[PDB]
Amino acid sequence: MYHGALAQHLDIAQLVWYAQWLVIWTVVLLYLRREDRREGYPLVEPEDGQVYELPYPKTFVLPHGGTVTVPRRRPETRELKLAQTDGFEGAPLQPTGNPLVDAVGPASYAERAEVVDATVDGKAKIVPLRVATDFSIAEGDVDPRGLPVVAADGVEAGTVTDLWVDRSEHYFRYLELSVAGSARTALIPLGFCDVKKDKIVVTSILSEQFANVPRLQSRDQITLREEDKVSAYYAGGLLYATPERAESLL
Amino acid sequence: CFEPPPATTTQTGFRGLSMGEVLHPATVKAKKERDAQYPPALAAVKAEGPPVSQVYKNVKVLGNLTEAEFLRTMTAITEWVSPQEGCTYCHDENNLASEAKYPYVVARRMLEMTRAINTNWTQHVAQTGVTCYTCHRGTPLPPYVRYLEPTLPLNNRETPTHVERVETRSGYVVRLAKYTAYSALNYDPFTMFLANDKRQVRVVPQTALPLVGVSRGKERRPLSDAYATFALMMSISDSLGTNCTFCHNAQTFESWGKKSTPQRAIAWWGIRMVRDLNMNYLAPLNASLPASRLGRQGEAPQADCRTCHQGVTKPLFGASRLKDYPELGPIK
Amino acid sequence: ALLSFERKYRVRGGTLIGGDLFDFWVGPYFVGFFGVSAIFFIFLGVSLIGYAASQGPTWDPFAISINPPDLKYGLGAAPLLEGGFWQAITVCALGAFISWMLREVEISRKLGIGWHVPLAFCVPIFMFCVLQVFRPLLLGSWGHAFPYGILSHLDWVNNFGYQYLNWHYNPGHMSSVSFLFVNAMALGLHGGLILSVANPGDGDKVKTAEHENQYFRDVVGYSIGALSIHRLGLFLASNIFLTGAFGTIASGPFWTRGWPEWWGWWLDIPFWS
Amino acid sequence: ADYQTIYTQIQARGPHITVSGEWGDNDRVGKPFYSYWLGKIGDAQIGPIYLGASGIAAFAFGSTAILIILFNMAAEVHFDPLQFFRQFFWLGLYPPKAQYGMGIPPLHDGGWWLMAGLFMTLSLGSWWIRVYSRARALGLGTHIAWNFAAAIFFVLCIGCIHPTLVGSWSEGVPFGIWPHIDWLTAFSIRYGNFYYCPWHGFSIGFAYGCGLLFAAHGATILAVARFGGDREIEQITDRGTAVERAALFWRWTIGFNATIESVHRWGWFFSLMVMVSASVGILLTGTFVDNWYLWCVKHGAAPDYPAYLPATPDPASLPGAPK
Ligand code: BCB
Ligand code: BCB
Ligand code: BCB
Ligand SMILES: C/C=C1/c2cc3[nH]c4c(c3C)C(=O)[C@H](C(=O)OC)c4c3nc(cc4[nH]c(cc(n2)[C@@H]1C)c(C(C)=O)c4C)[C@@H](C)[C@@H]3CCC(=O)OC/C=C(\C)CCC[C@H](C)CCC[C@H](C)CCCC(C)C
Ligand SMILES: CC(C)=CCC/C(C)=C/CC/C(C)=C\CC/C(C)=C/CC/C(C)=C/CC/C(C)=C/CC/C(C)=C/CC/C(C)=C/CC/C(C)=C/CC1=C(C)C(=O)c2ccccc2C1=O
Ligand code: HEC
Ligand code: HEC
Ligand code: HEC
Ligand code: HEC
Ligand SMILES: CC(C)=CCC/C(C)=C/C=C/C(C)=C/C=C/C(C)=C/C=C\C=C(C)\C=C\C=C(/C)CC/C=C(/C)CCCC(C)C
Ligand SMILES: COC1=C(OC)C(=O)C(CC=C(C)C)=C(C)C1=O
Ligand SMILES: COC1=C(OC)C(=O)C(CC=C(C)C)=C(C)C1=O
Ligand SMILES: CCCCCCCCCCCC[N+](C)(C)[O-]
Ligand SMILES: CCCCCCCCCCCC[N+](C)(C)[O-]
Ligand SMILES: CCCCCCCCCCCC[N+](C)(C)[O-]
Ligand SMILES: CCCCCCCCCCCC[N+](C)(C)[O-]
Ligand SMILES: [Fe+2]
Repeated sequence: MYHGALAQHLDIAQLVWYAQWLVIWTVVLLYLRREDRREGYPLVEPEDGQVYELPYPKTFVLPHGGTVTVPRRRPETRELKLAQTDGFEGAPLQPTGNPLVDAVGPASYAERAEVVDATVDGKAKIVPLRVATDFSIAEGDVDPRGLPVVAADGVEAGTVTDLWVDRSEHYFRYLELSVAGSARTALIPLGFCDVKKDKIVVTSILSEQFANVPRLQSRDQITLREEDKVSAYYAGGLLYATPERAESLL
Repeated sequence: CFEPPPATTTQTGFRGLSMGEVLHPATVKAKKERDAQYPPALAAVKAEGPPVSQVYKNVKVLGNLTEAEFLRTMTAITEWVSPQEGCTYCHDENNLASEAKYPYVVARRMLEMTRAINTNWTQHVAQTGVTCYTCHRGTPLPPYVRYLEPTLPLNNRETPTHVERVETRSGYVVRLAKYTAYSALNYDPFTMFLANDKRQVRVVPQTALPLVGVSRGKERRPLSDAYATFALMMSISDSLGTNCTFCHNAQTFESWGKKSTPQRAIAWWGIRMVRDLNMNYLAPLNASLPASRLGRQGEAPQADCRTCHQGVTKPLFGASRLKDYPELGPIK
Repeated sequence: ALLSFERKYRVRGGTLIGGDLFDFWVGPYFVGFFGVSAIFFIFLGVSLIGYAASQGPTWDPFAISINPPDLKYGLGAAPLLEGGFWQAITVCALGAFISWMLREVEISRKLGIGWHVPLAFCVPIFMFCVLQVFRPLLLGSWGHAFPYGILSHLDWVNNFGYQYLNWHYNPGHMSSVSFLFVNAMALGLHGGLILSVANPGDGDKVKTAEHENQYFRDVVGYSIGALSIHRLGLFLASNIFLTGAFGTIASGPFWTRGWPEWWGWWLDIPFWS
Repeated sequence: ADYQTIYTQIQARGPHITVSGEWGDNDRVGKPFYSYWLGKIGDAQIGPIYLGASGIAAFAFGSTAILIILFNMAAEVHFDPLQFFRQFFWLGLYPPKAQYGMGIPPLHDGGWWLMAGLFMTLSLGSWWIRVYSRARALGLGTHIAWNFAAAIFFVLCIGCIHPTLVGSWSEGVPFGIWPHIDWLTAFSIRYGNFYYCPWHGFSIGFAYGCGLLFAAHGATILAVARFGGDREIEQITDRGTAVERAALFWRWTIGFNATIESVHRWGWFFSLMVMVSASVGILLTGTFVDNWYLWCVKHGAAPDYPAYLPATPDPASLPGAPK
């Protein structure tokens, strides 16, 4: 006789093979793929399948008050300055105006909360060093304050005046500069800055395009939606800073 | 640290299975040059006169040879076993019938063993056969022999370091490792599998499910057996200068038919041949050898695959003297 | 048809090749020139596998095996049923993988994001080329490459390892395995940490970046940080193959003995021998 | 290029942060110090570390296991220090070589191995209490502890549960660098080729899948670092353009996508299933399957190939063959 042998010439490992696949597909399809649909659903083009593919809503209790429930209905009724290039359903859209100012394509921001991101103790998380006075630049690294910002056309776009630090993670996230000839201040994410000893090089936008970088409501704090608006404007320049950039690279 | 390309590769299994030899041309050349030192066959002599069983006083194995044929055998034996020492290694120069020197009676047993290999083990040595040279390579002590504990260097013509010496306890794990292709396997496959026929090399079940009555508790061979068979296989591989796929499709080490090469069956016959040589011809020589030749348990030096093969899949790359010295076998 | 936030991103542009010609979607999928070339190579390669398998002994999906030529064909073409289907499928596979990678670059460019994903995907494509092209080139025959079969590719991996007696002692393999294990462990740590902050349980409050760093500072005395764990994960996963490739290429072309004996560089130093 | 995704161009320094836990704040020890070169690719702050009863017990139990192993390794080179250093990778503490079944073996043939395994297990259990209890103390879910428990359970499967199920301590993993590696081949040989164990295949598919997912997720978050995608907790509670773009990159590439929260569930699940699949395969091996290759032949899955050199009949089964 044999250990594991069952009737009908079945054996135990053979049964566990079918059971393991049942467990894997149940977790992948009924649990994980439904967790994948807590954002962006229902899709836009009420069918039974739109209900079957969603998980039951979950509610996050937020650390500084209030709650967030997902999935929930989030229609984007914001007017998009875009037109169809063709009647085909999968045809791309094209900007009808200035896509950086209109915030479409890679210049799009998300409708995040107009709330200042907070530290664990409830203070503004992302703030300039003129406010975060116990924070400093590490010895050995460039102090960019006073350096020129040189844009993708090689023209000086302005002068760096401060750094915005993340007080929760001990990490700089933006530079702030005065925009040359435009009587205004602007933030730029440090991921768009090539920090050199004598200049900050920015290849995402041309010098003239710094004039329309999204402006903050307040001088020493920034909201989550404003961070999205500022970051998206420079990302938009990767595709739109010149007419050539949207076209085939090769 | 590394071996410069190109590598020589052969195919020993169906295409797409990565089966075959992988060889470094400079190492193959160096081994062919060493093995090519095999002395040429001596000029043939016509059989004339009476058998030496009538002419000489103490001939017990080669008595059917005529005097010229027999003295040609003694010249070949001296070339193969004691060319530096000469005829007087085995003989009293004033009485060639005297057995007073110990190598004389050992040589007579070796003449019987060599004729037994070429007559009784053709399943292994085929019509290539062996002579005294296959093992001895021109010295009375063969360069690659085994005792009942691992010894270094593998080639006893090289001077040992203090830590290689069998008495230095701190060097034991290295003596074991250099006998199993540098593995850490904590088993001596010579004493376990080749000194005698007490153990089974096969360790893999021949059924998909565990048979009730052999698969629980003390019914089972301990997993140590599988490590020990792996150690034997590392040793055999290094002893023949080859790798597992010269004999096995590793898809199923335990299967024969299309899953093994013809060389694996010849290797199987070689395990039985080596056990016969050790149990019935070599181990019993501790009563005939001087104490200086014996290992620390009083054992005579014995043979493994390397004793003949010395790093090559056919000893001496297939060189033969079988037709040149028919007195060494096969014997009708 | 579209995610609720997706329409604003579906703009024209970002291609490397082709411009507006293939710049469109089919359902959720972006097409582009490399979507068209990817589908071409996938259709050809699967069709060749199906026809090669129809001429073999079995339709069982685990047992089907399409194999390279005998070593004696060297780097030349082989007859279709003696290695040539395998040769044609290998070219379609490489075309499909590289098309997939360059299509990811066009999708990244349209979205205004970094090209880090297609760059990371070059690593498994490179390892496929080490196994199927560069090592076979160095040994002089396409027949050293692995066969296309769900279980038969494992028989090739198996025999390849034992051609060097014990492949576990290959130093490039030791590095590759160590990166495989620490990457799988780190992904469980990272996924678990983020989930533990967002899902404390029992109606408790979601926690903070400060809590994330405090957890590992307490458990192991150091926290690498939220951006840096993603750079570390990419580094650990990539080095599974970037270090493993050295162990694979060395076996045959730069080492023909067993791998345990390679460590004689350390073990056989005269001072302690 | 986004140079921030390669290294931190300008490092920040500020007062060290301490988040109070429900208990144990007074068991943190060390003055934190800062490495400028570590700060290029990670947080510059090293320390302080939490002590606590669970972690001190883990170090006591684990140091005892390590001293038992090292003393037995030292005995293998007759306590010669130069040979200990030279031969170290080859040295090991082994389970019983003789078959005693489940009988407690003598110290010189398996007993010291069993003691080292007991103290390692106690060390693993004590560290698990630390991993679990630090999360509860800081108000976090216990997701890391449950992943760690599957990894500990696999170690228990190859160390003592499989040995107990077949009834032999000889089957346990040796302690040592090369010796624990040699066991992998002894075990695969004994059970008919682990490439033919479906649960070895599942564990590998999930382990390679962890390589794919962490390469893919790490590169995705670096690709959206300009939008703050690394601030994943607030991207979960308030979706930003970072994770809208991450999701559309994958939707447009493979036809479907995750959320910034659910991709961490995928990664956590793939990691867990490496250890869960491996444990199931070890629990079935020897208990209910003796030769995995022959089990795949029995169920019709194993590939077969033509002969290249002639097929070779087993000489042991030929007429007149010796034993
Ligand atoms: C007896 C023989 C053995 C062996 C033989 C072996 C060899 C010969 C090699 C490895 C290698 C490797 N081994 Mg080792 N091994 C490993 C682990 C590892 C891997 C980390 C590593 C790299 C694998 C690889 O190249 O994938 C390659 C994967 C690729 C190329 C995937 C490409 C993906 C492609 C781009 C896209 C495919 C798309 C699909 C077709 C699309 C499908 C469509 C659907 C999805 C829509 C472990 C953990 C163990 C253990 C625990 O024992 C082990 C034991 C063994 N290995 C044995 C000792 N192993 C390799 C190595 O690096 O060695 C140093 C190697 O060459
Ligand atoms: C150097 C060592 C290598 C190795 C060693 C290895 C081992 C030891 C094992 C696998 C296993 C696996 N391998 Mg193999 N492998 C595979 C594919 C696979 C799968 C059949 C399976 C699960 C892998 C997985 O989940 O990965 C992670 C990827 C995930 C989770 C995404 C899904 C991928 C999808 C499952 C792949 C499907 C591939 C298709 C079946 C084949 C192509 C279909 C075409 C015709 C449309 C591909 C496509 C390639 C390529 C393109 O090079 C490759 C190369 C290699 N593997 C190397 C030769 N692999 C395991 C198995 O179960 O084999 C039967 C197993 O045990
Ligand atoms: C010739 C022999 C081979 C073999 C033998 C083998 C065995 C015997 C086993 C595997 C297993 C597995 N193998 Mg396989 N293997 C694998 C890959 C895999 C792994 C995915 C998997 C799980 C093991 C693991 O993750 O350990 C890494 C993780 C571990 C060990 C968990 C440790 C967690 C622990 C908490 C850490 C604690 C550390 C302590 C602090 C240390 C301090 C201790 C002190 C106190 C003393 C690959 C990719 C390949 C390839 C490419 O060829 C391969 C080929 C081979 N394997 C050959 C066929 N393999 C396992 C399996 O899946 O079986 C079904 C298994 O048992
Ligand atoms: C070290 C870093 C690693 C890494 C990283 C990343 N990995 C990525 C990405 C990144 C970053 C992506 O961005 C990309 C992706 O989109 O993810 C969702 C991707 C992908 N990783 C796949 C498979 C995968 N990753 C593996 C390993 C690693 N990933 C390692 C660990 C392994 C194994 C076995 O290890 C597998 C099997 C696909 C799912 C997907 C390619 C789709 C494709 O290319 O479509 C185009 C091609 C097809 C859809 C099919 C082509 C069919 C050909 C013509 C005919 C078949 C020929 C074939 C040779 C036959 C083989 C038979 C087989 C039995 C032997
Ligand atoms: C005869 C034949 C075969 C030929 C026909 C060929 C054929 C299929 C063509 C049809 C023609 C079609 C439909 C149109 C052409 C357009 C086109 C190019 C279509 C492509 C079709 C195609 C080949 C599809 C295959 C897609 C494919 C390779 C899927 C593989 C999916 C797998 C297995 C992924 C493995 C990784 C995995 C476990 C991921 C799950 C978790 C996910 C989704 C991670 C992605 C992800 C990550 C990683 C984040 O970090 C993240 C962060 C924040 C938000 C979101 C995400 C996020 O979604
Ligand atoms: C040991 C390896 C030997 C060497 C070297 C030489 N001889 Fe030998 N001799 C040896 C044996 C075992 C025997 C007996 C063979 C048998 O069939 O029993 C012999 C015998 C002789 C004889 C016969 C003596 C007699 O009985 O009258 C002679 C004349 C002889 N051997 C000659 C000889 C010569 C000339 C040698 C050098 C070329 C020589 N022997 C070397 C063992 C060994
Ligand atoms: C491998 C299977 C061998 C063959 C073929 C021959 N010999 Fe041998 N010989 C072998 C061993 C393992 C030993 C023991 C080690 C030792 O040196 O004692 C020997 C020994 C001898 C001796 C004694 C050497 C000595 O101790 O001084 C002699 C004289 C001898 N063998 C002779 C001899 C002859 C004449 C052979 C051909 C007929 C022959 N040997 C073949 C291994 C092997
Ligand atoms: C021919 C010279 C071989 C080489 C090279 C390798 N092996 Fe081998 N193997 C060979 C034989 C003749 C036998 C049977 C021995 C007997 O007395 O029956 C074996 C056996 C094995 C086994 C056990 C098979 C079983 O049925 O249980 C294993 C697991 C094995 N061999 C593995 C193995 C390895 C890993 C090798 C390279 C290191 C290797 N073998 C080489 C012949 C030959
Ligand atoms: C001297 C008495 C030998 C010992 C000890 C071992 N082998 Fe051998 N082997 C010997 C000969 C004379 C031959 C014939 C060579 C020829 O030209 O045909 C062989 C052959 C083999 C082979 C076949 C090689 C091939 O055909 O390519 C194998 C695989 C082999 N031998 C293996 C082997 C093993 C495993 C041994 C130890 C157990 C062993 N041999 C010992 C001579 C002698
Ligand atoms: C009846 C019951 C109650 C009693 C049973 C006792 C019991 C629970 C036994 C359990 C035994 C177990 C789980 C054994 C598991 C053993 C395993 C998996 C060993 C695996 C690998 C071990 C290795 C690689 C050990 C290496 C050790 C050394 C190099 C020496 C130690 C030195 C060190 C610095 C330790 C660091 C470890 C490593 C990173 C090198
Ligand atoms: C959320 O981000 C993460 C960290 O930073 C806060 C970590 O330190 C760690 C711990 C990693 C190390 C190398 C200490 C992990 C796993 C992580 O996911
Ligand atoms: C004494 O411990 C050992 C080392 O530490 C100094 C090694 O570097 C090495 C060599 C290994 C590497 C990876 C350099 C070995 C073999 C070793 O045993
Ligand atoms: C408009 C999207 C938000 C509405 C809330 C989510 C709908 C409830 C889904 C219930 C279905 C759950 N489940 C698992 C049973 O399918
Ligand atoms: C599995 C081994 C268990 C041995 C006990 C080790 C000490 C445990 C200390 C418990 C600490 C309880 N605490 C503080 C988390 O509440
Ligand atoms: C990693 C090893 C994977 C081997 C899987 C073997 C599965 C055997 C049971 C199902 C086989 C089904 N069948 C007959 C169509 O092959
Ligand atoms: C062997 C490991 C198995 C891992 C499971 C595979 C995960 C990929 C599943 C993707 C399914 C996609 N979709 C949209 C059909 O749900
Ligand atoms: Fe993440």
